[PDB]
Amino acid sequence: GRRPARCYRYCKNKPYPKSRFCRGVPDAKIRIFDLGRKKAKVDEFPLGGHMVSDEYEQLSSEALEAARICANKYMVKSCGRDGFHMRVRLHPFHVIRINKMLSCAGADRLQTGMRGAFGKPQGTVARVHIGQVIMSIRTKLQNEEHVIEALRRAKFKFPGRQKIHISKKWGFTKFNADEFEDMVAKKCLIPDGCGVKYVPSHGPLDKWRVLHS
Amino acid sequence: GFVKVVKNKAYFKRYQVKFRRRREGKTDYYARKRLVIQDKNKYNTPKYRMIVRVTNRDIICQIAYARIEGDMIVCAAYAHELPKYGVKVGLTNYAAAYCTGLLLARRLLNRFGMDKIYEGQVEVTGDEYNVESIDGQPGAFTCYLDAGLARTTTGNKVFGALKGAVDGGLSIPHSTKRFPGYDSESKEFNAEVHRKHIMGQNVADYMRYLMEEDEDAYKKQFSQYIKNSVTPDMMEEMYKKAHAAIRENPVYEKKPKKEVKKKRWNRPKMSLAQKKDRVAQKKASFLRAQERA
Amino acid sequence: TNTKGKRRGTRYMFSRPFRKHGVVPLATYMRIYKKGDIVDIKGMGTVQKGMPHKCYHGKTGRVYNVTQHAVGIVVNKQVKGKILAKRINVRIEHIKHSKSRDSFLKRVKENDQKKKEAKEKGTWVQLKRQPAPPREAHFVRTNGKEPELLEPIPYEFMA
Amino acid sequence: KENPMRELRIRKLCLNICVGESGDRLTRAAKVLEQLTGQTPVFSKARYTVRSFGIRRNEKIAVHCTVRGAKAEEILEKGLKVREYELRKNNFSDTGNFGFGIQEHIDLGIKYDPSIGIYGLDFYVVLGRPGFSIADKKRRTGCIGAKHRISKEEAMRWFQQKYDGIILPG
RNA sequence: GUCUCCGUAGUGUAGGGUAUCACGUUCGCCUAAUACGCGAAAGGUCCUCGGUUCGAAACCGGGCGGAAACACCA
RNA sequence: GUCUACGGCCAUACCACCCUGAACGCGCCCGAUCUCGUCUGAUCUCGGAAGCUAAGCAGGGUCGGGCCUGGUUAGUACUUGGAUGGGAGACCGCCUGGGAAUACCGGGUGCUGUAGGCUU
RNA sequence: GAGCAGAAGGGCAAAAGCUCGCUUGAUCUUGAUUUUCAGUACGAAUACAGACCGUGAAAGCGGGGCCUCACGAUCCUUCU
RNA sequence: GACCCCAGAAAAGGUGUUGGUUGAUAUAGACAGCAGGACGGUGGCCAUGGAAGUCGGAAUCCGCUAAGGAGUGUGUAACA
RNA sequence: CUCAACCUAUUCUCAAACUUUAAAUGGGUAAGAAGCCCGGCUCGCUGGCGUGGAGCCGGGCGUGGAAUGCGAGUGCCUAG
RNA sequence: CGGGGCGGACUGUCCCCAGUGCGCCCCGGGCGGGUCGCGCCG
Ligand SMILES: [K+]
Ligand SMILES: [K+]
Ligand SMILES: [K+]
Ligand SMILES: [K+]
Ligand SMILES: [K+]
Ligand SMILES: [Mg+2]
Ligand SMILES: [Mg+2]
Ligand SMILES: [Mg+2]
Ligand SMILES: [Mg+2]
Ligand SMILES: [Mg+2]
Ligand SMILES: [Mg+2]
Ligand SMILES: [Mg+2]
Repeated sequence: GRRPARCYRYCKNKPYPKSRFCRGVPDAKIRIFDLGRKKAKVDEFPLGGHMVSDEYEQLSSEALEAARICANKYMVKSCGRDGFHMRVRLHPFHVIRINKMLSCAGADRLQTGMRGAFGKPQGTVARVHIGQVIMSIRTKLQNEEHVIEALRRAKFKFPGRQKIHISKKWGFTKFNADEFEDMVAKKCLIPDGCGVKYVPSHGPLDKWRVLHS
Repeated sequence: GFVKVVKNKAYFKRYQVKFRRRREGKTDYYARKRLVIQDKNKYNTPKYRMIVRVTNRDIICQIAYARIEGDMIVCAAYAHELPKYGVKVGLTNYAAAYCTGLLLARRLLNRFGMDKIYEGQVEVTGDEYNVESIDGQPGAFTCYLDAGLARTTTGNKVFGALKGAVDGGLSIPHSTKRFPGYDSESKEFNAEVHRKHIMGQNVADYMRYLMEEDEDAYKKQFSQYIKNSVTPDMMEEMYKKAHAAIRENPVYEKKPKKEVKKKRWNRPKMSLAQKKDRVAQKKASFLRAQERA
Repeated sequence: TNTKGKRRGTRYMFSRPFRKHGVVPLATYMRIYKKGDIVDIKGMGTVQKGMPHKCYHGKTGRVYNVTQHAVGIVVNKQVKGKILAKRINVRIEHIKHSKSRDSFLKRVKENDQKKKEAKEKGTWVQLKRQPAPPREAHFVRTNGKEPELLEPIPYEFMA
Repeated sequence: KENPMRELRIRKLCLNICVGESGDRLTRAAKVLEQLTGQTPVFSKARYTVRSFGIRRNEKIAVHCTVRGAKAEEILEKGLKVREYELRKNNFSDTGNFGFGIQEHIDLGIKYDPSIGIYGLDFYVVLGRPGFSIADKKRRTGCIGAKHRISKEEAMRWFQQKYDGIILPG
């Protein structure tokens, strides 16, 4: 009973989040945003590939769910189930509305036409900008061709134009890959979970001496 | 750690400190606004107020008016200059509060040149007195009492300072409800036990009271009264002579003192280079201690 | 369709600035407002008495009447195609002296004194302020350094 | 070695008795505090209505008194004598102040009266150093400062030294 | 689609200060036995969530179900 | 060089912990006859001057948090006006002017008015 | 991060919140002004001025409710 | 195919052609063609009814080596 | 030993009815002779004061106190 | 890019171990702006 995605492709309205004013919103189709070995440390998956949108548009929660599954199946096939970690980086926080008309042979039955036309919550979409990252995959450095192909397949589930980009950052961190190792060597970066903690050279020295001890 | 830290980073980022003198617990800005602010249609006419502050060991009486750059004090009187005439012991009491309030009144009137007019109530009686301006003469000085944070119950020493000033010649609006002679149940001002408080007879009775029950307790309480022999029977005459001496010479002279060196007693603020050197040394010492193992 | 409430749409305008709530500073009460001086109408929200209406916030007028707590201000309001001088009573919390008139009075005092000094010593000096003139000719020295050659950088994709 | 202004001492003893409901029980409990303290007790109303406890809001539920000075010290020794000068370490608090409870008021001092009940009572002594009053003061009030604060360990020494008390591991 | 009403012992129902009645269930009597009859006992988030209140089955906002009344003129 | 009383601006002043404090001062402190308030002289009010700077307070310290102010972010984001510019559109580029904010990296950590003291 | 009667927003800490004490400025009057606006009215509101008071030691504050809503012409009737 | 508004088109494709980016191989002879080799443990283990390299689950090694994957596909019930 | 809750330092993504910070465009006022500076007089308002404020009366100051452009002010009647 | 002599203050190298700043004077090198500045060249 869902409308074609072309009806809600463009960011035509102001953001309409689920809040105390917008009640009765059905849950989004996508509930999981990280897959693969999420517990892998930062050094395990140095290579990171992104899907980047070229279009300012809206992506439905169903499309994000479809592309997440499509990329997951191929990575599991090509890199094993523990050889990657995917992060969907768009959350469907914008609610789209439908002004539902009775699909019967009669406007006499209180179709009401365009009177009181403000619609009811019908779904949730994610608003994406040009240059924004839709999906991210981190894995080992020999799986680059599998990351590109997996992201290429997931592009077919999306309305507009998307670009595949191999980032120069190390994994999911915000630090460059070529400066990553020596920054850990000089303890500017400390690993935790799947990310790193930047340690600035300020604050109490007591935290400086727990490092170097 | 099992409970959210209330004073986290976000708590200090949104924290709005109060006014400095509000944080110090010295100024009630709710009362100050109603005391210092002049009507806009009176323009730069000063609004005077009698500041009375009773300290553990001193009484401070000041007359000031507000200006944007800060309060301007036109005359001040202290209870520590009371020993210049008569009363040298038993300061910061009700009798000394009357004396310093009277001294402030006489000193201010002397500076303005209005001593002969507005003598005030020379003969000390506790009854209500209010000075009236004399026609053809400059008007009586009008000011208002600034009690501060003191609890203004009946018998407060700030009203003793007010009584001394109004008897000195200053026109301060007031009532007798807060004088020691006021009776709560009968709603009657005795005006005679108030005069006894002004003359320190309550203290004088206490000295002769303690003499008859416990001698050493009397010596503990009135130890400095024993020095120079201030006895209960001479207290009223001591205060009368003090009042008369205040009337005769209220002018204040200051002790000169310039034969002082620049001795600095506070540690100066450390420079940026010293702070970094200290961090560098502490870093080096920690590493060096590690190589000892 | 919009309501006609006196404070509709004043959610942010009459709100206090960040970390500046609480007691009103008392220098704002000690300011002296004569007749004929120029004041800006702010309209702080801590004091609800004598508040200006929302159409006078950010407007500047001339004081014509002084009372115990407020002033009478003649301030221009534009209603459709007519500008008419409204007279409003505003408590001194919501107004402050306009520095546009203060700076010009300083300039007049400089101008009148500068004219006096010029007559006393003799020669002529410029009083009017001129618009920023075109730049005069000048020499720019290389100092034995060749100016650095700039080049547009190649494009590569940020993130 | 220690400054005399750092000596620990009893600020107040804060006796409290809580009964279920307002009535003759509360009034007789008030007399129990009055005889022990020689001091008029004050009743405390219930903040909220709780059906489980059968209390209604603004209803007098408990009677309490605060005792200071030598009177407090004499009441404390009677109560400690009931507990045989044995306090559990959990009873001492992080703020530096401890409390104990007595099941029967009759045993210490007061003879049982047929009119008077069998009520027990609650002790909570507050320990302080000189200068703790600066927080209570109206003018120029201030916090006491870290070194001047009393720790749970310091209170435990004070009991162990003043009353030859025993702090059982409980 | 619009508007209105109702959710309370197992059943059918009454009713802002500790929940009623009948039937039903359990136990004991009478009877050779069952039924009837007699003497006792037990049974109820008052549909759900939030709010007002000292206190909500109650009062108000919602959400789940059920029952109604409308949808005409070409 | 400091303090007290009253302040102005109201964190460069706040918060946490540590160190130091000579002299006046401010305090802590002692007491409850009187004044006045308490369930309690704890607070408030009053009368004092044995003791103490432990605390308040002042100064200093912390690769301190915060705050203030710079750099970067960045001529980036956004934007006035223009085109018979591009593109199916979504949007984007250019011309003409204006031009931010995080993260990240530095510096600073109360100034001052009136009156009155101490400091050889 | 509570509360301030209620919708929401603003405002507020020795406050504007809570508890006590005393009270009736929720009183008698004339004008001016703001809001809607035609710059008409009503309603509501602001600053004054003249009385008579309340409270507080006093400065002051108060002519209803912290502010933004809570209301009604001619004719007729009724009361003072 | 052919000119603002404007009067019709998208995703997705092309070994048509043109330009560009990045990477790789090559006289120690690339690329494409034609012509030889493409083995032993080992019909490797666990799945079995046959699964021998090719229906599947894991491992991915050794020697001859110039080179052979304990296997890319066709095929066989399995072989071949 | 593990999974929860909780706390701490991080991390992804958001707001028409959120916000520390915060543009561009925009709104008000000022850019003098009704101004400035000297004296003096009046007041029942204000008042420690020859105070404060306002008004009034004389006198002297023109380099006419940004650019650009333009002749302005004012009344009655009035259609659509 | 720094040299000499006196007061504080810091470091877990404390045998006169090591290091930092400030207050006065004596020097050393470089840079910018005014200078009747003074000469030479265009
Ligand atoms: K609207
Ligand atoms: K509306
Ligand atoms: K009106
Ligand atoms: K009055
Ligand atoms: K009538
Ligand atoms: Mg269809
Ligand atoms: Mg829309
Ligand atoms: Mg007060
Ligand atoms: Mg009001
Ligand atoms: Mg810092
Ligand atoms: Mg531009
Ligand atoms: Mg009046």
